[PDB]
Amino acid sequence: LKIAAFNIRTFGETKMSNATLASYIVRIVRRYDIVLIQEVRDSHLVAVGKLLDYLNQDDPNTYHYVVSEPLGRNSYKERYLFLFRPNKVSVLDTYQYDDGCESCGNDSFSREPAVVKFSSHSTKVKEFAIVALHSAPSDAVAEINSLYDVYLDVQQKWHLNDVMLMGDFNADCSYVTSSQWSSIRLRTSSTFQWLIPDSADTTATSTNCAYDRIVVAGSLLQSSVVPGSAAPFDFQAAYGLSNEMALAISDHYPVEVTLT
Amino acid sequence: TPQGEDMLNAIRRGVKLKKTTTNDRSAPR
Amino acid sequence: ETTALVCDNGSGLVKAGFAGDDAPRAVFPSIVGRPRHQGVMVGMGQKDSYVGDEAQSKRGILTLKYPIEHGIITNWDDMEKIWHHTFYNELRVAPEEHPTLLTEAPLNPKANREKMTQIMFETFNVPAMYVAIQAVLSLYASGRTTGIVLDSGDGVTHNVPIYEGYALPHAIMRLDLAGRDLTDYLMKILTERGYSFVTTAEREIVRDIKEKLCYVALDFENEMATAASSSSLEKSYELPDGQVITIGNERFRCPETLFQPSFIGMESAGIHETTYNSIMKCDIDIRKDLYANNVMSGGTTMYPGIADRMQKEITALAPSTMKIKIIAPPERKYSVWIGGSILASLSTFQQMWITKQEYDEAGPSIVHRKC
Ligand SMILES: *[C@@H]1O[C@H](CO)[C@@H](O[C@@H]2O[C@H](CO)[C@@H](O[C@@H]3O[C@H](CO)[C@@H](O)[C@H](O)[C@@H]3O)[C@H](O)[C@H]2NC(C)=O)[C@H](O)[C@H]1NC(C)=O
Ligand SMILES: Nc1ncnc2c1ncn2[C@@H]1O[C@H](COP(=O)(O)OP(=O)(O)OP(=O)(O)O)[C@@H](O)[C@H]1O
Ligand SMILES: [Ca+2]
Ligand SMILES: [Ca+2]
Ligand SMILES: [Mg+2]
Repeated sequence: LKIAAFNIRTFGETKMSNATLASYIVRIVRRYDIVLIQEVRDSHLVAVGKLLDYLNQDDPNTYHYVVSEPLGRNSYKERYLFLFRPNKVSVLDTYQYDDGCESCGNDSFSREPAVVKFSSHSTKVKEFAIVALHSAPSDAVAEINSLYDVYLDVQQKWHLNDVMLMGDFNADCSYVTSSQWSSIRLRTSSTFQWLIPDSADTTATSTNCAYDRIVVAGSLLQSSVVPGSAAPFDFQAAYGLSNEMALAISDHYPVEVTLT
Repeated sequence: TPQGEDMLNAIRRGVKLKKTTTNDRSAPR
Repeated sequence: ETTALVCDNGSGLVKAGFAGDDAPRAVFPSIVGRPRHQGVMVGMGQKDSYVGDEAQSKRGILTLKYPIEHGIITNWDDMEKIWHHTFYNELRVAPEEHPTLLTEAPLNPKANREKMTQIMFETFNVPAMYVAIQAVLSLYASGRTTGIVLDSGDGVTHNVPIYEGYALPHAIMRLDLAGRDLTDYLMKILTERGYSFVTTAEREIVRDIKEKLCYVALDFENEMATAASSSSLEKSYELPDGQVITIGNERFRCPETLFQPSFIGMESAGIHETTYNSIMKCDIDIRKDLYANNVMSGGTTMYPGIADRMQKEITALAPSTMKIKIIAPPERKYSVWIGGSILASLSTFQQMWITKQEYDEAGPSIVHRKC
């Protein structure tokens, strides 16, 4: 059971119209039984809709989806998109982090994280959740720190300890320095294992940065993890691309993990 | 016309409707 | 307390409200959407269907159906959906609790008028209902009971003459052309100049160009010349990505299509001609009233300076010394609704409704008589 999180730069109608670019996205998506796609800039769900058309044009139920309304504090907006294989996992319940009120989501999160109760009969973990974040770069320290409150909430609502937390956290280089790791309860706490290391390069550009992350809490979900299966997916090499091509797919690599 | 001429006069002479706001959703996103 | 309902349903937009307001409570696109793929929005469970305004906003993961064509209802099971949503979600009322006035296309096949009735009384169990012809109500909205109306909405344009409050069937004119078309051409011609209008959000941007930049030329030639010489009746409009662009003669070529269907290759007379054709097809005696009583209604009748062109058009086709008068009330976007609300609120009209018993003991036909 492979799980992945993938920031797809300005993913929208323009990207999906382009067929080269669409074959590759599909080639990457088909790798996974659960993939979170971020930076969905699709005002009427036409890009989303186009992709599912490709994934389900043969067997109708290859994938099912979870999607958010567009989120952002101000006018620039994007959505979280979850595709999963229904035949290996199902969704028990989903919700959006509301910080404990109607309009509190944006009191600490520019893009209010989406939470998903997946049911997996193939792995050691039977039920577990995934929390999705694409932080505000200028506020990564606080936002990531705030994922800790989100974990407490997931325990409170679902009485679940087994939680994968992931997304483009902007968790490196300019945006989170070494000294700042101590300001993030998610990292200093013993409850969480950080599966993608700090020395990892999750960017398709010539920067070396550990921005995209995968974090796990709870014995059953921790035990399920295949050691050395957490890692970035370098599609440029994988597919033998030129930089320009890789670049025009996204400026991030998916982060993946395998569960048993 | 079933009770018509009378009704015809009510329309010409006029009627004053009152204010309700409206969420007209014909703006093109 | 126990208030009547007013629901004007068009090709593109539904206009719903209470009898007595000025003032539709709800204006939303007339579309039903169904999920193309299996899945949910966050916090939410599976959806069978999206109606009205969530239909358009989630278009891309749906297959849409537009139940009203050219003004007439053609899919009955989607239209129930559209009314249900209108009743319970949009107004938040119980149908059995409210008399409901519905509106109707000009030259509505009798058969349709009957379905509407059976569904309202049967699916919705309404206590009282009535059907009124759209043009006839927008004419009332102006405060007359005799006159000529030009309906131009989203999919259809009508010329309907009225005497005594009677629509005069035999003389109606129907141009299979309206806004949706007008938008289309304006897309085609902007894509000609070297512009990209591919995305749903882009194909919706063009629609606001129409509503903000477009006027009708009183004289088309002068106007073509004015734009080619002085080169400064161009305006501008800020696209979503910071990018603004300049708009020129395209502004008034678009609306002109109405007078010249030939721009999209239609062997139909323009609107000035079809309005004339309408009048000199009525009883000779009442035509005087008709010239001095042209009332304008519909979305596509909102172009700054359309009335003026109509004013200075028919003069040419009218007898040399005729009194041409053209009324286009500012609220004419919803002139039809406004008139329905008027009709259904006036304590004198209270009798003209259809009762529950009356539908049961008579049939679905009671409506050809009392309406
Ligand atoms: C879909 O997206 C792809 C990837 O961005 C676009 O392909 C790229 O853009 C153009 C296509 O004409 C290429 O530029 C060319 O460069 C070569 C240099 O060897 C030159 O010989 C050509 O005359 C032209 O200037 C570019 O190489 C190409 N591939 C990349 C950057 O990987 C494609 O245009 C997009 N459009 C579609 C098909 O919708
Ligand atoms: N300011 C404006 N300028 C030009 N056109 C406009 C303006 N406002 C609305 N419209 C047009 O009016 C049309 C909608 O009109 P309306 O809602 O009356 O049609 P409808 O009643 O839904 O359908 P129909 O009347 O054709 O059955 C749209 O095509 C829209 O572009
Ligand atoms: Ca890199
Ligand atoms: Ca209409
Ligand atoms: Mg590093």
